[PDB]
Amino acid sequence: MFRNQYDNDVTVWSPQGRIHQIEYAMEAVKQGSATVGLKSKTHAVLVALKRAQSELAAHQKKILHVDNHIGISIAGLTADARLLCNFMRQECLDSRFVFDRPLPVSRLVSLIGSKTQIPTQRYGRRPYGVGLLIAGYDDMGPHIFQTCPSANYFDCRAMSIGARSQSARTYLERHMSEFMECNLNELVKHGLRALRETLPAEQDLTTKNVSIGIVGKDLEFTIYDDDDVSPFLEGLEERP
Amino acid sequence: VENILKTLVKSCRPYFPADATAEMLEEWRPLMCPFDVTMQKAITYFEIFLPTSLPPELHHKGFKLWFDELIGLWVSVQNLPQWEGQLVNLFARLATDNIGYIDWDPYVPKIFTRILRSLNLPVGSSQVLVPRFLTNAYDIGHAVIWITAMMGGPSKLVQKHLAGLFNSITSFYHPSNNGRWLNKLMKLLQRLPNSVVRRLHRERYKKPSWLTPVPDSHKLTDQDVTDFVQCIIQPVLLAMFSKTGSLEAAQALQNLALMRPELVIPPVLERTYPALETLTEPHQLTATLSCVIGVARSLVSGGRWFPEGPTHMLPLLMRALPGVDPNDFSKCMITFQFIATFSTLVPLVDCSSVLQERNDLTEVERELCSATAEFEDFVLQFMDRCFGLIESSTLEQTREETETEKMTHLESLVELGLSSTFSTILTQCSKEIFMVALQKVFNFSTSHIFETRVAGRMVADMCRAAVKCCPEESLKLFVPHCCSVITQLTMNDDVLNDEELDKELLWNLQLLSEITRVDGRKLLLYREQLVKILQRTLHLTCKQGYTLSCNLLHHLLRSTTLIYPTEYCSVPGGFDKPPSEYFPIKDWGKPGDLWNLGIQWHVPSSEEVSFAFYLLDSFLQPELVKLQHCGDGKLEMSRDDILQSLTIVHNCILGSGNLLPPLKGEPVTNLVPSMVSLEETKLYTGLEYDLSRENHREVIATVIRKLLNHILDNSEDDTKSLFLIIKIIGDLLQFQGSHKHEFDSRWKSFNLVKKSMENRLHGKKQHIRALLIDRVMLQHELRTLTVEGCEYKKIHQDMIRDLLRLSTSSYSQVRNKAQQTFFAALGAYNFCCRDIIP
Amino acid sequence: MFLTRSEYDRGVNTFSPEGRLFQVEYAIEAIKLGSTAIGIQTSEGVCLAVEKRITSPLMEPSSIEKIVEIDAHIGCAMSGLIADAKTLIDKARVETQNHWFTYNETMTVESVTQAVSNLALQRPFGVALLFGGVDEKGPQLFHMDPSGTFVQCDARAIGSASEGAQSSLQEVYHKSMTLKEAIKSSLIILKQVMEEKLNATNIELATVQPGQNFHMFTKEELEEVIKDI
Amino acid sequence: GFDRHITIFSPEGRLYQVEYAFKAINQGGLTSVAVRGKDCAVIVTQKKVPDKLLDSSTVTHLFKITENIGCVMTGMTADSRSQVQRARYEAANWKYKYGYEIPVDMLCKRIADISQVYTQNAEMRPLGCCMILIGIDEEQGPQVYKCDPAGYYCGFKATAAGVKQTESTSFLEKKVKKKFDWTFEQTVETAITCLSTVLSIDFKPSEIEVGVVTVENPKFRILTEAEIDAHLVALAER
Amino acid sequence: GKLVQIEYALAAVAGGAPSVGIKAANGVVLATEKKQKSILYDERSVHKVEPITKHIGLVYSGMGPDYRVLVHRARKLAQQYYLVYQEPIPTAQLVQRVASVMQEYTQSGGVRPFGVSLLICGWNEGRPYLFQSDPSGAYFAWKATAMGKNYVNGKTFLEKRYNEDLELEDAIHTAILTLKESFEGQMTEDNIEVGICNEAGFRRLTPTEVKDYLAAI
Amino acid sequence: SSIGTGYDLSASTFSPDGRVFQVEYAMKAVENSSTAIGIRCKDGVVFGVEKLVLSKLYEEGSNKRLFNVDRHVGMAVAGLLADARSLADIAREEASNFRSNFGYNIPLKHLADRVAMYVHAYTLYSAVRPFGCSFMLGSYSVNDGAQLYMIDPSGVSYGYWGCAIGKARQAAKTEIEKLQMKEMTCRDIVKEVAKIIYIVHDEVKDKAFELELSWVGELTNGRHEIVPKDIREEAEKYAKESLK
Repeated sequence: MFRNQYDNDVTVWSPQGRIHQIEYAMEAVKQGSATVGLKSKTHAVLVALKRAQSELAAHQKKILHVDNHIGISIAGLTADARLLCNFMRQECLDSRFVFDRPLPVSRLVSLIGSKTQIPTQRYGRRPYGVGLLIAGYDDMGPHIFQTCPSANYFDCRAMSIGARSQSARTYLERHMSEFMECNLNELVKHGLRALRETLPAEQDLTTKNVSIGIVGKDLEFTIYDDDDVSPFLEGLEERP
Repeated sequence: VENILKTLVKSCRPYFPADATAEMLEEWRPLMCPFDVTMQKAITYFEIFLPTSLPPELHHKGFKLWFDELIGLWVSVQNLPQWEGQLVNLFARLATDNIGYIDWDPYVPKIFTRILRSLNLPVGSSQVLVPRFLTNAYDIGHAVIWITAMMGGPSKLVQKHLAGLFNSITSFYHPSNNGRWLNKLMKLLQRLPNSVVRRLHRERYKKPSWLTPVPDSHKLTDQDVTDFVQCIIQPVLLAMFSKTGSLEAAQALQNLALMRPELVIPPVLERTYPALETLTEPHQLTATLSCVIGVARSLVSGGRWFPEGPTHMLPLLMRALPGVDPNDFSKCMITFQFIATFSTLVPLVDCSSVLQERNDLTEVERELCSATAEFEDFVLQFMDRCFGLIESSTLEQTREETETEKMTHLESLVELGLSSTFSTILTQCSKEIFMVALQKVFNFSTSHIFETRVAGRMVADMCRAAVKCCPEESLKLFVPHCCSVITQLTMNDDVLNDEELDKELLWNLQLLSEITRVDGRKLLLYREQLVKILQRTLHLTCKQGYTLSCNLLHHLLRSTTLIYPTEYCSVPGGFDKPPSEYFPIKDWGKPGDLWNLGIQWHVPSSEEVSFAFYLLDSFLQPELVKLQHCGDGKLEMSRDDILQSLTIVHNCILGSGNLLPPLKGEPVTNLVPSMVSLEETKLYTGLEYDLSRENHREVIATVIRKLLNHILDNSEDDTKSLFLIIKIIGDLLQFQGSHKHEFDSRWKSFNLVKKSMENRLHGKKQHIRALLIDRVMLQHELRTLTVEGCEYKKIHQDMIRDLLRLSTSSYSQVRNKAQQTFFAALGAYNFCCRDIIP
Repeated sequence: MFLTRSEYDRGVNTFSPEGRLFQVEYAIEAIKLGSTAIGIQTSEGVCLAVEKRITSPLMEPSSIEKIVEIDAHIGCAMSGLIADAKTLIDKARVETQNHWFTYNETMTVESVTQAVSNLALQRPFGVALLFGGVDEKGPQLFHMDPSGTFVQCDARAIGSASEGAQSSLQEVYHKSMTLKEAIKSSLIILKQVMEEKLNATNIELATVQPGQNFHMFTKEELEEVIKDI
Repeated sequence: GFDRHITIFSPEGRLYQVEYAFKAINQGGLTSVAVRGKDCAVIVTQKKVPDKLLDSSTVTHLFKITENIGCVMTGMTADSRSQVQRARYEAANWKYKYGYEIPVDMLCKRIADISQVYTQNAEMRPLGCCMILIGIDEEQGPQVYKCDPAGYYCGFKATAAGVKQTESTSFLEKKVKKKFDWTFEQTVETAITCLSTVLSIDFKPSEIEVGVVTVENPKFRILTEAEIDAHLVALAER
Repeated sequence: GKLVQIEYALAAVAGGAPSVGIKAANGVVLATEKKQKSILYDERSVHKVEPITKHIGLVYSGMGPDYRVLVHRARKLAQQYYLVYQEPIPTAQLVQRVASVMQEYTQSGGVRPFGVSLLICGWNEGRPYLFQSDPSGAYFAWKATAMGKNYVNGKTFLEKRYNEDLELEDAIHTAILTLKESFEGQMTEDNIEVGICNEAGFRRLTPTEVKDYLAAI
Repeated sequence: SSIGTGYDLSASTFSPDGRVFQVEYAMKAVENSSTAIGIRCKDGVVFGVEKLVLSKLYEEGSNKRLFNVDRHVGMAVAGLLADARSLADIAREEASNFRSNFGYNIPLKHLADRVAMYVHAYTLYSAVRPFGCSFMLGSYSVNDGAQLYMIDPSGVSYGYWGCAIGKARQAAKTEIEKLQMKEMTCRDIVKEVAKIIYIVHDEVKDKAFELELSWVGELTNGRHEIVPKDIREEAEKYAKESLK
């Protein structure tokens, strides 16, 4: 009844100078569960809330390892995230083999941006439906990066992606000044609090539903799940 | 034979004897065995013969006798048999004929279930298909008559059931849920409003007759019409955006708007304004605009229930102006139809001054007068958009070897649409608005030179339309400039010898030829200039440039020798009135009156006919004398000279066909013999031929026969000359100033305009003045075209034998053209075929 | 019941305005309409139970097998045509041996399910698979969706009545369940969906235990288990 | 039917997309005139710099395909640059493969052959540009050749391209029918008068760009504004 | 549709300039109309009638850029046969090869069929050969043929004029007469291009030679 | 109004009017983007862009619209950033190829032509959409003076003394026209470029922007570089005072 002739393909440009399919793909990240990433002077932490098909089911893994110094959290289509994760792991291993140097995180995010851009400009290709929050430590320092289905990438002091992400972003912006000087324990607590804002009032963060990944000057990327998240979870105050 | 016989019995069924129904039942009641095939024969006879048109007093003699038995069989037969379709058709006829004399309510739930089953909509996961469900095929047309017939009366069961049917199938009407079911569903949407509007016309606006009137108790109340529109409006609005195309929705809206404009016009308008603005949703614009054409008559003149009414017309027309464009043909054509329909309905005159001078106008009328100020902006902007379409429509030949020299059907349609829309805008324009328009067309055509094949034809048509609206002023600017450019260019005198003329000369010759067609009296003032141009141009060697001059002669002769209606205006004698003498906003919409139509007819004057004879003597007679010499062994002339001379003669026959009397000769002696007289019918058709002057048609016939004998004997390879001879023999045999093909196209156009501008509820009493003038012209054209009973004659026999000689010629192309003319001639003369067969 | 179609449904590789891919979703649902397969994972062992649905007495029951052995320690239960899953079952079997040649070791069930998922990604794939095996971690059960998502499930049901079976499975399942109790529960749930008396032709039962390799119960062994119910 | 959308045959037998490509050449709004004299060939095109900010040197429609061959491009500018690059490559390849400079007629055929491929294949749109190549042929004297989006090419005594091509061709036809072989000054005068008459501009030296090749100096030369002014002032005093 | 595209391609050939081929005992004559649209066009710059080999020549009615692609392929096919067999290619063999290329364009998708019909004249084994190839890829052997505008009228005129035993000189005159029937204006040596095939081999008659034949007619 | 014919759908199609709509639509995408201004001075070329900051959470320097495509040449972009970044990658590759094959830095005017042809290639095929970005390439050398070239989505590249791409392209152009770039040195130009950016920016339509300034000149020794922060701060102070 209100059909649009210009939304059929990523190649078609609308008369308003917008590509509709890229915008539709950008909405795919919002379908995925909320993920919060924040950084301090010495550490970068990604905190994500997993969801499960059934009580018996284990829970999907939002956070993945890319390299010793780089870790990513996925929101949006999981299959696209697996393709991107495999590409990122190969680039990092190549950098260690050729230069014996951890690949700078900024160069990796640029390569992901190039790979994502080609589906947007070519026929019969869907733009990737996954948004990635990337946590890394390099010579420059701890870095948090956001990638979009549009192929744009952003350096962020802190970012939240997924459903109800805006509530987390309002908390992250409110307390961002405190984040730079925070110790690892406090920085993780701030991320859990932002993720808590996304959660509905009845639901609360649990060891089963929360995944935390932290990279730092002396810490290789480590994913803490289930019992491992319990020390970080115990410190957090009760929901306001 | 079957269809003619079925209509014949149906025609005599109202006049059958009173006791006929009882005897008909006795004859076909034995054949009614359900298992036997004779049941179908019995039902078929019952549908064709049983009389439902009997007076209420004699109802016992007819319908009462069989209604219970046949209706009982229909409810009882759960399997769908072939006869059920015939049975439902009979019930629908009975219901419409006896509106208030049948209960209907006991059987109403079953009928609605069987009609819903007929649509064969898919429901449920299994969706199994049962054979013979498709075969029953309850017809939508008969079902719609049955539903409309049972509507009305104290009981509201039928209206409640109709709402239930529409509520149940609404999802199917949605554009996304398209499928096989859409064809029947769309037919239901278009037919049901048409039936209700017809029923209301019979009850309220139809003259009383022997046929029984609807009982006042069962007459549809205003609430009943309000309920019907509310039930069907939501499905119709979804159907407007249907992928099928929205023709069915537009027709349904047109009927609904007559019944209740306030309920139906605003929802369509709410969609139309966004559709014009949207850039990402193209389909909406065509669908919404077509629906606005359907409700156009209601919105412009309807203020009682739709007070806003005409206020919306001016904004919509301006918003549609971007629609004319080279890129989209369909948008351009729908926009042209939209601009033409509104323009014909609305007098395009500014009355903004009236608000200050006179008070007491209604608040809506005051807004209308303020809006009239922008009418001049709209016409000039339409011309600006049209100039762009013409500029981007240049043929631009890309092949070095050949030139296209032709118009594609799509470009012909855009030229026809642009010409028609521009003509309507100018005819309704006030003289002050027209004069600014005249300068704009004159400057555009004069300033630039255009290719004659496509763009030039379109520019000339816009210029020709401007000349028709006000001939004295338009000819005064156009005729001198075109003549001056042609005379200056042709002064060299080597131009006549040159092959390939100056493009400017070719354009001015096309412009002069097209502007020429108009009232003959107007052409007379410039008669001397036109003859001088014709004398130099007619003998130009170039094929293009002598054709254009020959077209000028044909148009000049046709304009002065034919009877045609000049005004074609919405309001009689209007738009030139002194300001404040006539108020235009009152005449918005407003149907013309047949008695007060005041059609202005051009009847050939004595001066015009004398000029036509002078032109025929000046040009046709010199070519005829050369052609006669060529037929004899004298004045040998080139094939190109013969073709040029034949072109001159053919154009003269076409231009003056009405003036030249029909060929006459002694009748063929051997023919079938009849005791009763066999006389050709005679119709006056105006004019009255001049007996004293020698018949040019007779002199053309003698020379053409002589030339044919010479060409076949000597230059048998001159195919181009032979084609012209075939055309001339056809014109000599059957031309009286009207072309059969032209009449057919005009008749179809009259039917096409009539459907959009016809108010079924109020009947023919309200019809637009322009269409009524066209119908009177069509009747005059019918008289000239209809010739019956003509005697075969010796002259016709010789021409038909000559057509047969061409029909057996060496070249297949000559044979094909001759054979079509030969077949046409055989029908015209009585007993002609029997003589030709040996 | 009534058709409910939207313009963005059935668009192949086109994102809907919401960002969902509707044609992929419809395809995944059609794939999950196959025969019911139930897997329960217990500390003692992992048990897989499936319904054979043989059409005729003449047909040999063994020829239709819905439970296959990827390797000695891994078995797979499939819902839907065996032909659709043949390529994926083959990939898992080839990978398990390819891993053994390269690293001289057994491949964990999670790694095996990931390899089958990678083939599915490289396209709905048309099958839902339950991989049950005992690895270094212990007895473990994984569910592979037609989409290709793989999760570890303590108890999972795939097939026409999977949603009903999963609710029944949730109530019956407990972490301390013994393998013998698990076999009885899965067969009891399978009987309820089937609404047919359980017989050797009707159901196929396989178990992988820590000491033992993949074992498919023989007709006599199944008959003893069904009689106890 | 997609007959209008892609380069496939219409029911009439015509390819509309090539006709649309011809419309594109006029879309630029600039006109080029080329005249062949007894000893020389000259090209004149109108140059319009819309903004004062634009550098005048950068905006040009006259290009050097080879030392002895120069061209004028009418139509979409980016499409024009694409054809100019292809022609330059073809000319270099011909000298490398055959050891002699490509004839102007042969170069026009090569570009026209590339143009035919676009008309036959649906995936690639035809290029909306016209190439007029001027050069001195050692054997046949001064040569002017024009290539079309249709893939047609022909040699012309005089030719025009652009919005005023139909009007320009009419002025040129009259001069060609009468008169005689023209000297270099007359040939430059004929081109400038033709462009001036059709566009009614009374061009200042900055408005027009002139390219010339002569039997005496075969190399393509673009006249300086002062040289164009000398021709313009001589035309004014006549 | 591929078949509809072939019918549409045939229409373009019919709209093309008239071309006439006549086969006589000692030679084949191929004649075409080449009317330059303006005095501006240089008549000698482009030739409608082109040699494929010493003994083979071709003419066309239809789109000229499409014709050029075929002439390059035809010239290549003739050379490939010469290299392998060291003998001039038989005309029938060349027409079969040229036809296959046209069939490939109709069969393939994303490519329109050629819009040109080819008339091929050759002399091999002391016998004249004349053939016509269609956009469809069909080839026929013709004693006389006319293609392009007024082809049907031209072919009927050819039927009356053609005699089984005719000299090439007489054949050239009738071919010019066939073009004259459908020539809109005066025919001049520049306006018409004529090519003759004989034992000597295909040659394009020089404008001076054409002038002499035109004067005799 | 709206066209449903489908001529506008592909860049492999010509409309009956004679225009490729997809290239026209892509240009509109550049127009709906923050203005980028480039001015060429006798000493060299300075580029200034207004980079809208969508969120405080983003770090400064995110989504840079100024890129270094070579040691001597820098690029200012408008329109879709992802397409512009892809065009920057092609430009860096072409410059690298020129240095390896010919042994010297690519002349701007040849880099512009090579990149412009790549953008044009996208405009002629059904499979690939036209690029949605417009960019200005600027460079300086002793042998060749300051050069500024702008390439549009169509692929037409021209040299401009002053150029603007974006929503306020006309407004920026009028401000640039009232200046004497030819007789003005680069240091004076930087202050003016900041002034032009502040005037073009609409606070109500766009809440916040970060001015990004880069220059290549005799002072930079023919190296494209960001204008130093201290100089950028001085220019911003002059621009803010001028707006008052």
